[PDB]
Amino acid sequence: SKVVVPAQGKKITLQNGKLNVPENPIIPYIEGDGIGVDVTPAMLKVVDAAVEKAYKGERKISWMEIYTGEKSTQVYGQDVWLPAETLDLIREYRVAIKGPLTTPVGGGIRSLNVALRQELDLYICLRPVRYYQGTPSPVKHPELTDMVIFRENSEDIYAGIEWKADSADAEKVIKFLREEMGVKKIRFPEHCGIGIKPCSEEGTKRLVRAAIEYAIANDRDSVTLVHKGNIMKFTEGAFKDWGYQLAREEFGGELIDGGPWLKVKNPNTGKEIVIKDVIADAFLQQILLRPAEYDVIACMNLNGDYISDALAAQVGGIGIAPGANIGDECALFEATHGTAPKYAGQDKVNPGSIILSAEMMLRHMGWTEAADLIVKGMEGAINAKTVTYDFERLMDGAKLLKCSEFGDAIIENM
Amino acid sequence: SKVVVPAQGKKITLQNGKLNVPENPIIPYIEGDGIGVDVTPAMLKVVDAAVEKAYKGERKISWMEIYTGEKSTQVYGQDVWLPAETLDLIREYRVAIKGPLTTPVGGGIRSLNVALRQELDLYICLRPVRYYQGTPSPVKHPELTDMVIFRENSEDIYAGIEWKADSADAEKVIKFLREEMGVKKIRFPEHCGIGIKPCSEEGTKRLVRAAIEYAIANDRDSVTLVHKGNIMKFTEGAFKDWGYQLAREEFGGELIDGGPWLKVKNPNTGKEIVIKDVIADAFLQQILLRPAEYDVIACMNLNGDYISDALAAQVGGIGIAPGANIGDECALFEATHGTAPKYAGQDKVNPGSIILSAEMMLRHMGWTEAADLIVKGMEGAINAKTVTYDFERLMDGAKLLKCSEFGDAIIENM
Repeated sequence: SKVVVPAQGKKITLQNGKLNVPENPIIPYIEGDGIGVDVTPAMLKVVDAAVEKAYKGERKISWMEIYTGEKSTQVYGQDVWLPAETLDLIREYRVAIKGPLTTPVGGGIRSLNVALRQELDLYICLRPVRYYQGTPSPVKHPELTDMVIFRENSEDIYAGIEWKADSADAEKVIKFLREEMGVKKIRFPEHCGIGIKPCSEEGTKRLVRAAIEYAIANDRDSVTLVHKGNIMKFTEGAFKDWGYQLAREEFGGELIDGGPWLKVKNPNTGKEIVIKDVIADAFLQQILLRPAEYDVIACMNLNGDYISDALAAQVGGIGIAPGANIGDECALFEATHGTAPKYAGQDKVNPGSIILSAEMMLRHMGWTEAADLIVKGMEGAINAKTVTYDFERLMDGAKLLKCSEFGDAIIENM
Repeated sequence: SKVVVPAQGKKITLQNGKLNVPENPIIPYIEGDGIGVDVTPAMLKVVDAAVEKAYKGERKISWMEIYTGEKSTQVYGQDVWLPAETLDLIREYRVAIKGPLTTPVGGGIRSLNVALRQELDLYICLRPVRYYQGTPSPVKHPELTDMVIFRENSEDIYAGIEWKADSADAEKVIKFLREEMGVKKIRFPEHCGIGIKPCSEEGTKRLVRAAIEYAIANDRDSVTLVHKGNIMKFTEGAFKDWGYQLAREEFGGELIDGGPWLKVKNPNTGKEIVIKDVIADAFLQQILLRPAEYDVIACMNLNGDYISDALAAQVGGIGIAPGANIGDECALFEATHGTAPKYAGQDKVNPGSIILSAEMMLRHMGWTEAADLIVKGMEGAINAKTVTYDFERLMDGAKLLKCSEFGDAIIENM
């Protein structure tokens, strides 16, 4: 209604499980609040340059701006933080990309990022972390990290089912838990907030199936289920058992020695994919001490949030970490950092996260060549030490570039 | 009943908030399963040697063995994993120390470590992590880490309130949540496990008060509340607000600029202690990228579990990390690693965690001199590169010692 759909351009189509991408697809993008005003222009420019270079003018993206966050209230009115048509348009055009979003406080509004994922049922949050040679890192061997995270997006504590301490609601569930359920283990029932953590079988098997399928398609070495099941047995422990069960029932997993680890034979390359599990808190140690042991990771919503952030700091990537939210009917690629309002408009932050989520975008569309051109550009600009302030502070011998100029440095290195 | 209380020795006494430690106190110790059979002998010997050296024979601990875990079933019968008298004896003698515990699967038994903390209401899990010069680390600057973790022990998801998917119980709470509470946000209500996360005001203020008091007593620079309150508002977000409120109402905190950070004036040294907060997943990044910015940490049960493990890997300490569980009536010091059954009885693992929790033990008893002798011994043995297999693999020029011999190396360096 306030979005202008491009005169030229065609919708991507879902022809049962498969995308049918035209040569001039329309892609919805949400600019983002804060530094989204700096990073999104940079990404629109390097994606245009890479599809221009790969396909010699034969292909072109017709970018269509849609609204969420603070910019949505300036277009549609002070109270509409998430217009209903953003959800219809992402559904409709199948793939979109977004910058960082501001969720406000004071207004009872929950995370607009979790709202998009739940509302569109984008149950996979895919976070790949690899090291780009030459980025400053706090660890001695960042090059040993190349993992791909499959974090469940629709359930867990992250779903937002919770009640305030002293509310009538919380009082009512606490009464139901103590009286009807007989729980004796709430230490202080008065002035007590209560949160609900759900974990279902369909919820964990649709995520784990995607993780093993990803490992077969890209012949990765292993899928590691990480969970805190020795303490949360019926949610996190259920997730590890349902995960193992799916690798046995649908991928023909077999015990290695006397378990619990399984072997899945990659029907394409013939190699064995170890399916294993590790408790989440020892895993937060293993990624620092033994990162080469791990590769595809499957976990619940909260743990995946912690694992992705911890990994991304290790490979010097807090500002170049890409991410995607994939459901069955559409996909939403995104800058994984926040809006950083201090720097907003100054053209200085790293455009690296949203540029690398755009290469994940291009790859999902089957435009593999344009996507390989962006990572070639990325590795060249970083290797050239022609870098943005966050990388330059930690480097010696680096040239400092603005956000838009690092965009150009990626195109020069293509 | 099967414990032999020492002929010599006197109980420590609680004379309202203060311990009155005799010269020959009786200390309960639980040996632990697995490698507890290797580490506990090493610790009994270096603590004896340090109180012998500090007080020249004037003082002596009368060690009294008590039982939990696998060893308890061999003393009291196959079914008693936690005898009721262990709880009475820890209560009674006030301070105890323990090795690693085996909790069994198949028997519906929840964590024996969480059972001791809940049953004795030891609401503080105190985890100090500092770097000992010369221990191998995966990070470039381990020496910038010196933090003290105050993890809440009695509430959160870690309390164990949960129901199995498809049980009558879970079905009943899911029906109550959808029908009576009107929750529309459980994506898959069928075959769904459910866990409860409680956070109360008394629960978070007794923990945070201990954290600020610790920072005043040891003139630390700051107390950082870490929480995931932007998504769990009424449990994790309640914890940050109740924390800030307590620093204002009881420690006379004042805004720095326009908040939200507070300043507390240390009534003893006159210095200002910054009270601040950071979201838990950006904090998992900040500890790797900016560790010198942080010092006393206060957090809920699960996050403290992750933060302690992540920190302890960074300072090369997965096998030398000390820990304590402190309530108002007693305290239980402990080896923070697991039972490692593979190595059990071979005398090779690092005795470092239980030895450093024994120095925390000695310090709590007011036996400061004996405790300073143990850390002097520790730093000397590590610096001497006269080290155990876990440190030696990662070092060049190290002598490899068995577990008992590293005990002797700590005494030699005293």
